[PDB]
Amino acid sequence: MKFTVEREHLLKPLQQVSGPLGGRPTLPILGNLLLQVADGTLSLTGTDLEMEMVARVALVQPHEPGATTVPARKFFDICRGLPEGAEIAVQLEGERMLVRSGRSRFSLSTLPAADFPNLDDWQSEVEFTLPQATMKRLIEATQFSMAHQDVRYYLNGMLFETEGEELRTVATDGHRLAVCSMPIGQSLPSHSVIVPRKGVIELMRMLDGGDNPLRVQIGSNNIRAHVGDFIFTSKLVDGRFPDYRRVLPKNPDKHLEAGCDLLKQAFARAAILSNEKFRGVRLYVSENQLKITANNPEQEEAEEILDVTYSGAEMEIGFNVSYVLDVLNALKCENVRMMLTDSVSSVQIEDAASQSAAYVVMPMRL
Amino acid sequence: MKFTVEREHLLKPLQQVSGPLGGRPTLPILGNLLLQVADGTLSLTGTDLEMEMVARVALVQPHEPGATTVPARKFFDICRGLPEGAEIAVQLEGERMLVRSGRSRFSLSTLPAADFPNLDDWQSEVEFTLPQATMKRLIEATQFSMAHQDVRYYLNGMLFETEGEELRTVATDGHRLAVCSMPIGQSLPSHSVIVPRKGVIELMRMLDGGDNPLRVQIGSNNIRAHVGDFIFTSKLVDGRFPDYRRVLPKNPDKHLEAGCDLLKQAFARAAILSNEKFRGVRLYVSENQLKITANNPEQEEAEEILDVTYSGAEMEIGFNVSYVLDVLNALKCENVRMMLTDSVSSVQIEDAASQSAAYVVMPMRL
Ligand SMILES: CCOc1cc(C[C@H]2SC(=S)N(CC(=O)O)C2=O)c(Br)c(Br)c1O
Ligand SMILES: CCOc1cc(C[C@H]2SC(=S)N(CC(=O)O)C2=O)c(Br)c(Br)c1O
Repeated sequence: MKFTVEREHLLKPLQQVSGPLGGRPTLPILGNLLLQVADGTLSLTGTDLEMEMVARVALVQPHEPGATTVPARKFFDICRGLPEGAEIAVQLEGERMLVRSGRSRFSLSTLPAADFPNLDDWQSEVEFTLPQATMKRLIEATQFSMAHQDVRYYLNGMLFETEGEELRTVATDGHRLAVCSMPIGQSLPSHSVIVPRKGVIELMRMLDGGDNPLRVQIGSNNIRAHVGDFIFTSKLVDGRFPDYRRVLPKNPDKHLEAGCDLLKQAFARAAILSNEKFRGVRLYVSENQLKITANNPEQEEAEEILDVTYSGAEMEIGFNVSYVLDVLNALKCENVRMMLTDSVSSVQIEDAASQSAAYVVMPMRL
Repeated sequence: MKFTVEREHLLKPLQQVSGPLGGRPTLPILGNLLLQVADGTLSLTGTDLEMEMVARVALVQPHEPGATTVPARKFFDICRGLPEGAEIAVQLEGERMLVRSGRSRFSLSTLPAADFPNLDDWQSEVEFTLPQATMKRLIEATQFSMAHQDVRYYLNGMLFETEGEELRTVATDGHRLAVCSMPIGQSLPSHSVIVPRKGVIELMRMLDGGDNPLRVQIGSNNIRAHVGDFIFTSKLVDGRFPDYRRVLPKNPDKHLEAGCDLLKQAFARAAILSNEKFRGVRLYVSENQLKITANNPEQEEAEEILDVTYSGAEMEIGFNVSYVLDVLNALKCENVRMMLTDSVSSVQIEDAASQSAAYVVMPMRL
């Protein structure tokens, strides 16, 4: 195996394939990157067994086929450490991989490429393409609502659902939920899968914000995403997701509208004096006015009064303020709409000018 | 106690006095800020018993004398969280302090001002003024060489020494030393004190950069720095700090000069393959050439060859590469000079064009 490539041509690829790592590398080989030269292309692969990232780099300079694996972080750091514009010559010599550039020489240990975890092939059942910007919007709109390491393991990820020509994402931890739908101009079969939390993060990281479109393939137990010369594959969570449609409040009779910035700031200040652990705050809605209060075990209290658009009956309701702030932070719009029912029902929050995303938060009793 | 002031006038002061406070210290009182209204001035004080920060704010609007203490972080967050241009009205009420602005209202818990830790009075023995920029340079030039939780408590701090018309800082952890001297245009007595690590951090944090002069007063067991309307006071560390004069090599005969960036990047790349805990690298000096090598337990190897200016005898010597990189990272000059004597003695590193600072690093066995 032999190849020579410009440092700048390796940086992005190396950065993208090092992602699968980071976790607890009980197995040494998982700390390595698989390098394969074949048909005039260098392929770099990183994996943690649950997912893998593959990057292909065209070789415009002399090369020889072969494969091996080397310590990921060390190889990446060596390449990044070389000067801008450096030509990196790599050759496999026995049980070591040599990296030479200018008057800098490195000899790295290797592990057989034949021993590198090889994720089995699978068949895609659903496929579609969409702008990177659309995937970014879908994940960013709901990611914060995923559970971390909940016993309800199927919540430690994000639902990706296809229906008609829409692609939708849903995330929930059982107490608050986020859903975002976007039409992608392609007839799709009705299908739903859950992508693991780490997979969602990796998918988001692969979007450079360029024009390169994203091609997605979903199988029975895996999902693959193609962007430019990068291919990310992840196992899917083997479980079923909650009925989010039932979560969305039937027909709320109360409607409140207010500036997103003013509302966020009011809740943020009030939160300061809320219980550090349970974070409860109370809302008092009345004719065109909202009063937010909060108190803690130290008997400290905060009160915010804001002008809002509301003409329904007066009502009081409590909420975990962190859940509310998470939603307002996710909504980068001018005005927000809160749809209420009563003090013992959840609230649905949306951008007042768009129904593309909806947030539902359970109320807190007190 | 009562006062009304523009939010803008409270921002910097609150930030400065909240610094000496950490994540809710052992004693509850230390988590509070002391507020005092007297003679048309609002004074804010924060302390951790070891050091104290006092900020004064002129009160132009109507006020009433008095004192109390309130949760530091909460009061700061409330003020910072209010909108730009907000006016903040504060008044003491029973066991609570009320903060009002617009239609935002807060009631904070209090602790008697009479219980707030009060640093004992002391007498200044050494006094001088100097530009903030000079103090910043003195600290930044040596801070990285201070010890970290060493049992030789005196090494965990920074020596501040006055001699002639110069102020000098010295820092060492017993393995490497850093010394920097700067002229301040004033005749001073020969004196030296040790400022605690935390005190050094706090001192640096109070320096913004403005032409606002820094006034320093040093006592037998205290140091005070006054900048604008901010006064910082800290206890000193009682111990015998080592003499840098006896550490600096005497007429070292082997001088090597090289570009700082090139030398730094060479050591940085070699370091990747050095022992992870011991970090040893070997230097081979010869006519206008430097070779740096590194190897680790798994026999991985790095070699860097650089052109340098050197006409001394050939020699090999080892060093902890982290110590070398720390020095090269602290210097922001174009060229560096390394001065050596033999294989079992320390190296002195300095800006080839300035003797304002000097660094000494102990050698490392093969
Ligand atoms: C009045 C009910 O209100 C809410 C209910 C849920 C989710 C629950 S209900 C339910 S049945 N299952 C199991 C399922 O669907 O498999 C759930 O997980 C959420 Br998240 C929110 Br936010 C609600 O406001
Ligand atoms: C001939 C002496 O040479 C050096 C001495 C030091 C100072 C250290 S060693 C040591 S014992 N103590 C006292 C202590 O035990 O705290 C120190 O402070 C340094 Br850093 C360097 Br680099 C030297 O080359």
